[PDB]
Amino acid sequence: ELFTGVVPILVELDGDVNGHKFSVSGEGEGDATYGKLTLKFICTTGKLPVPWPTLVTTLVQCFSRYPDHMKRHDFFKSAMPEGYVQERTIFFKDDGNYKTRAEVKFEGDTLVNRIELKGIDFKEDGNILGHKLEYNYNSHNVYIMADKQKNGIKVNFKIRHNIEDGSVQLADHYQQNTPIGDGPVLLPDNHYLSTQSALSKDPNEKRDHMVLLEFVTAAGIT
Amino acid sequence: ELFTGVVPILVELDGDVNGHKFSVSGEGEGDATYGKLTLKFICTTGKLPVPWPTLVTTLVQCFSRYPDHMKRHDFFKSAMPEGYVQERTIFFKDDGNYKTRAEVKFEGDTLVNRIELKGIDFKEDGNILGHKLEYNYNSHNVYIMADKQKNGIKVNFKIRHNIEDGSVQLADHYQQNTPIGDGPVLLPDNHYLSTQSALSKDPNEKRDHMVLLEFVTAAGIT
Repeated sequence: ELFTGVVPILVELDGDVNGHKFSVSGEGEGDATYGKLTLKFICTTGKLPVPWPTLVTTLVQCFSRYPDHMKRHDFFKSAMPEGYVQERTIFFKDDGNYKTRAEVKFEGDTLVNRIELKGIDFKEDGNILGHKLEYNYNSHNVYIMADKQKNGIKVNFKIRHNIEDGSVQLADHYQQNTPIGDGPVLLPDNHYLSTQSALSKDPNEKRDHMVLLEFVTAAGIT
Repeated sequence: ELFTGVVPILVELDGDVNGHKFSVSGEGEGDATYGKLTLKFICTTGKLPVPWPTLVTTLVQCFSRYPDHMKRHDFFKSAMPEGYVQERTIFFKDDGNYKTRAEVKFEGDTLVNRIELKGIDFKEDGNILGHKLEYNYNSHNVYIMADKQKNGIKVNFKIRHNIEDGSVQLADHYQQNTPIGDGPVLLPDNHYLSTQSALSKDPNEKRDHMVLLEFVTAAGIT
């Protein structure tokens, strides 16, 4: 019943990529019934030092639509409201890597995603710091498996970012989610989330920002 | 001033792929100010014989957001309200092809897209008739150039459809748009539309349908 209607979402990120510090604030709404998300982010420290598309996966999988027959595999919602911790190591092929740690939980009636990100070893002339990424996103499947020892799940997937010249920059994701609370949680059978994302800009917004629409549905179990 | 706010959209398609006839009805709204589209389609003849993603490009580029400095290259809107004719030959790599003809124009206050589609040479066991396509969409650039002789434009692009096994089915698009009215129109310099699309399902809808969200912005001119 926490995810029954539209839920307000607040996101906050503090990062450092190669010595450059920035912060991002975001606000939106989620509807797990449709598996839809609408979020708007603003770089609150000026201009974002890395391309916006690279932060999409870091900037709330509890909003996925789990079909009724897959209800018992919803680790994300089952960990609420105490929330869970999401950690990732994102490896950019032939470039650097982001290490992130986030706590996602309810604070009042709002679902909050608080993140700290550290990126290192990025090439000054690569696609990321060189800003050679198109402002768009492709569709990917997010694989999930239970990590029983940790009372959580382990997730893995690969994102393909389109580069301006027509090629593609791969970003390998290694994710780990563990609950914040001390009680039992729902450990899933292997399945994946079919995720799709669309980026745009609010034509009236003067600040550096990204408008994100995302649809996510679980699949893989019959 | 036709595209000043949210405009209602009505789409209608009659098709035949390899001898199988079907019809699709769709309704939605467009906002050229944001370059956003929300459409909902229903197969009115039962189950769609081909995968929904293959019909996305066929099922209204006048809704693209043209930045102010690119205003004079908007062939699409400049052809309204008399509308224009859009014709395509879509070649599915190692498979068959769709040939489509559509008239897009205003009928009252609604923007109508009426299409006839014919597909042939499809392989019974290929990705299309075999339905091996994931229900999702990637981001692509739609290239545009003027066809002065025809008082229209010529468009070309390639769509990459994700196949369930992890590979990709390419679909080559060759497009031609000519005005329906007899007056002057705006012929653009070469530019492209950055197009992004997201597909979902209305969990309450019993009929075979596709919910489509699409964002389009013109770029390529400085």
